[PDB]
Amino acid sequence: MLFFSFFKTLVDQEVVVELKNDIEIKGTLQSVDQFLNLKLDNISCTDEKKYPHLGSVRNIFIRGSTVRYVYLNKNMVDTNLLQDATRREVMTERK
Amino acid sequence: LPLYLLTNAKGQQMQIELKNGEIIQGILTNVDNWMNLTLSNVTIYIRGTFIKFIKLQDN
Amino acid sequence: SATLKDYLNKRVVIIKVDGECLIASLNGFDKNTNLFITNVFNRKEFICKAQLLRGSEIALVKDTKNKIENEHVIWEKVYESKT
Amino acid sequence: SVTTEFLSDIIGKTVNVKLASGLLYSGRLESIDGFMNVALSSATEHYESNNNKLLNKFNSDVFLRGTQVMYISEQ
Amino acid sequence: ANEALTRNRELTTVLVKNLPKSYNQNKVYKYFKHCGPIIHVDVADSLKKNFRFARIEFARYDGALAAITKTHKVVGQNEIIVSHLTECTLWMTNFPPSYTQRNIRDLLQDINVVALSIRLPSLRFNTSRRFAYIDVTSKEDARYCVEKLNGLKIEGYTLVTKVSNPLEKSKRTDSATLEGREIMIRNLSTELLDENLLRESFEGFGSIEKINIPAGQKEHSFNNCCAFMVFENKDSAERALQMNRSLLGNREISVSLADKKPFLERNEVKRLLASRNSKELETLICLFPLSDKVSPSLICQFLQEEIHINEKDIRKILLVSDFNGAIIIFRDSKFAAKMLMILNGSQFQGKVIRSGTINDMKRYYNNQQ
Amino acid sequence: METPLDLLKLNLDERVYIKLRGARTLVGTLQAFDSHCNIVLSDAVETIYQLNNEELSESERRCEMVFIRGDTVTLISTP
Amino acid sequence: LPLEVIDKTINQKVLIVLQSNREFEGTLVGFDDFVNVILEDAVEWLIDPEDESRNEKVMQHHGRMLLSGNNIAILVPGG
Amino acid sequence: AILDLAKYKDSKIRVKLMGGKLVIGVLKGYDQLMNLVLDDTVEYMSNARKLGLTVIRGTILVSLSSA
RNA sequence: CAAUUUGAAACAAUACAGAGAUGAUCAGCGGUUCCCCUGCAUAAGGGGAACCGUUUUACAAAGAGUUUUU
Ligand SMILES: [K+]
Ligand SMILES: [K+]
Ligand SMILES: [Mg+2]
Ligand SMILES: [Mg+2]
Ligand SMILES: [Mn+2]
Repeated sequence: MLFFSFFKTLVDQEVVVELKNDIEIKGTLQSVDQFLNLKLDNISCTDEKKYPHLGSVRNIFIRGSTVRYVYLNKNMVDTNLLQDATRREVMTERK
Repeated sequence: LPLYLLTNAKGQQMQIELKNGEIIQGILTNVDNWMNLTLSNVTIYIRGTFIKFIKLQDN
Repeated sequence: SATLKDYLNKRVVIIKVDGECLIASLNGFDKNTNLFITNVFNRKEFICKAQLLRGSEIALVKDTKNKIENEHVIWEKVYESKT
Repeated sequence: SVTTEFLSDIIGKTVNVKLASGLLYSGRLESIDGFMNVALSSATEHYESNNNKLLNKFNSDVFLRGTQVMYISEQ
Repeated sequence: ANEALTRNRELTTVLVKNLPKSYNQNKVYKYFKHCGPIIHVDVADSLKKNFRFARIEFARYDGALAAITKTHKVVGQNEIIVSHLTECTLWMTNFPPSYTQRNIRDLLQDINVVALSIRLPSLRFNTSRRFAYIDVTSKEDARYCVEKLNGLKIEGYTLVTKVSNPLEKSKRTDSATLEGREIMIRNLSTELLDENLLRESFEGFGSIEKINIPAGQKEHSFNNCCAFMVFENKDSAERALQMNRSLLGNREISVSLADKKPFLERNEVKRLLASRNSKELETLICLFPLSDKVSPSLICQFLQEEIHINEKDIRKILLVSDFNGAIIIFRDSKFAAKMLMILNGSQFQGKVIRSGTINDMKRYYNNQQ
Repeated sequence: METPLDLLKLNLDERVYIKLRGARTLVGTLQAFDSHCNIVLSDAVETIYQLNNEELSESERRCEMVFIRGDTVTLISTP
Repeated sequence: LPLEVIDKTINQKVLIVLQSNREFEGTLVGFDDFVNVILEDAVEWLIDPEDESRNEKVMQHHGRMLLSGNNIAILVPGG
Repeated sequence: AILDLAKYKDSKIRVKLMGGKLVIGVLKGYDQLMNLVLDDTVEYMSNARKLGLTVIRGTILVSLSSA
């Protein structure tokens, strides 16, 4: 697909994942699959690291369906390639 | 291993909780590839998508 | 690919979609994240030794739903606020 | 096909599209696909009925997720 | 069977000369389909566009017989001529790797020969195959094509053009391996990697035609070296297999019949398709669907000229025709990921192609069935 | 320019407005999307509408580049 | 057979009950493989679980509607 | 399939549905996709209404047992 | 036992005879299923898709345990 390829280009970059349950986890993208499950290494929470449920966990797997946002930096993306790729995918968009 | 752990454990006493919280106990007869669950000795055919989780008994 | 191999037979922290935790050891898993774990307990009493958790209910190895007092009231309030 | 022939013969007509949440969109059906994704021009947004409080008036095309579409009917 | 199926093509193919300018494949079909079931129709303009030719390949010999009774009948105001296509087919090889059917057609246009049909081979079982059969309109024209094109140097390749006759085929320069006469000797030490020693150690098995030692093995002080040895006859290579697991000096060597390239490349693909690894898999992408007639060079030219990829960024290109696709192996996973994105939906040979992982390629194939 | 998704590719690089589950809206420059309506927005601005008792709060976030999972997206239009 | 019954209901009145407390009564025009249903001049009801008298008529539709079979729980021929 | 509905083809069954609704009625027929034809159907909501002859879509069925 | 990484180098001129291509290279033998065509909704024939049994493997070294678009 498309975003699978997008994230595979962002592997080894530091991202912040905000989840549907509102937890935000800053970490390093280590792997991704066709469902956009993410394996983040060396995670650390943002702002409210108040959840001793996490931060001590080395690497987490994230179920793609629980992600709400994945924040990135503009330095990390070729927006020409992203828009162009979308248009090419879009021709192919009735699945 | 989950699915084959259920079909090859064809006969054990198990404790299914359904998504509405509605709990169910019994002995299982057959498991589908979708994890449909046919049971008897009940507190029934259960659609797999309607399972929350299953507490098991043996090992 | 992001598989749960590296996490097999190891103690794990599970966050469920309802927003409840479980500490466990994951013996097996499928491509639908159905967690076959042993020695489960709440993040703090052991619930069972040996259970199948359904992938639909795994959030991460509040709740994920964002239902609200139907929201439409909030949207009309927002509409009239911009009017 | 009877369903796709129906979609074929409402392209361009004014319709009501109710989502699973019960939100209701009225406007001109610019486009619809096999997954019931919808684009509407001159779309109004109400909850349940056009007779209820106005939530949004849109001045360009609005896009709707086919997975959330409950019905589309002629207005 | 090399006279059987040749007598069948000759037997069931007809040439129609002098069809009206307005006659297309559909009208030719409509005119001749009463003669018998037709497998294929090609129509081509004459050199000066005043009339058209047709090649009609009939399902059965009865179709050619019925078709020939239409010779000298009138279509429009054109007196047509219908004949068995015979002694009118060329075989061509060693054209440039990126020549296509259109390119070959332009070669004959350049020496003013109308081409009715250009038939290229399937690369399913051998990715390197490169030759063509061309049916032209007269034996005179075929002899002229040979006269002008046999020996022509084009874009660095000296073309081979023959009047097609499979019975006269040449021995390939690699025929020794095809014939089972080449052994591969493995796990020699550098001390032992010496043609004289190898002739002395193996010539008892039979007359040795040639020894090839891949270069760079002594110079890089390899632990294990390999060598290839060609025997004059297959029996000699077979007996030379005795040396397997035997000692030569202080090295236990392995000796086996040399494998051929298509076998080796296909097992490499099988390894790739069955892989559950990830360092190798994350550096490759798939392109699909592709015709089984498209060779890897043709795909490489597409990557360089349209997509502007540097030649040294491409590690390897392998066909996977069982899924109508090809694998492109790049040098790292980030470039591969970006290429996956850049290539998807691009146009190749006038058709849109997709990129994806192997599973994307497989899914696309299953979904089309 | 045919399915509604295709029409949406006509809005690429233009300012868009997205209504999200959870009384939330976004505005940003549309960089990408797929058929699940997952979207990448650049120069985004999130706005969360909340109920303080009598209700009316409006908090805001800003971000350079943001992936948005399609299943939270309820509608897309222009600002 | 369920589908033979549904086929035999085309051009008759039908009551379509959803997963939620909502139903549409109308003339059945047609349906597809995924049991998406085409209804004619449909009444849309919200249904009160306790008292069928304090049910709420949500809208009177005119013309034809496509009702997605995602949510169709129960089909009652005749309404 | 896994649950043979034929044994239930002339007795009253109880069928739970995805959105919370509970339904009780006599099983008249079914298909491989577990669509059902039920007669004398009563529909309970989460409170009973009588509906008579009905067709339940197999896709929204969540549990089945004898009545 | 398998999977992975390696010792390690695949030479010999690229090509060098059509789906007329092939080494289980995409096989053979034995059996099962499904689809399509013609056909009387027969029979019988044919040509497009999976599957199971089996037949097969230079060496060494390491190392090795209907849920996801709410
Ligand atoms: K070629
Ligand atoms: K076999
Ligand atoms: Mg090597
Ligand atoms: Mg028959
Ligand atoms: Mn070579």
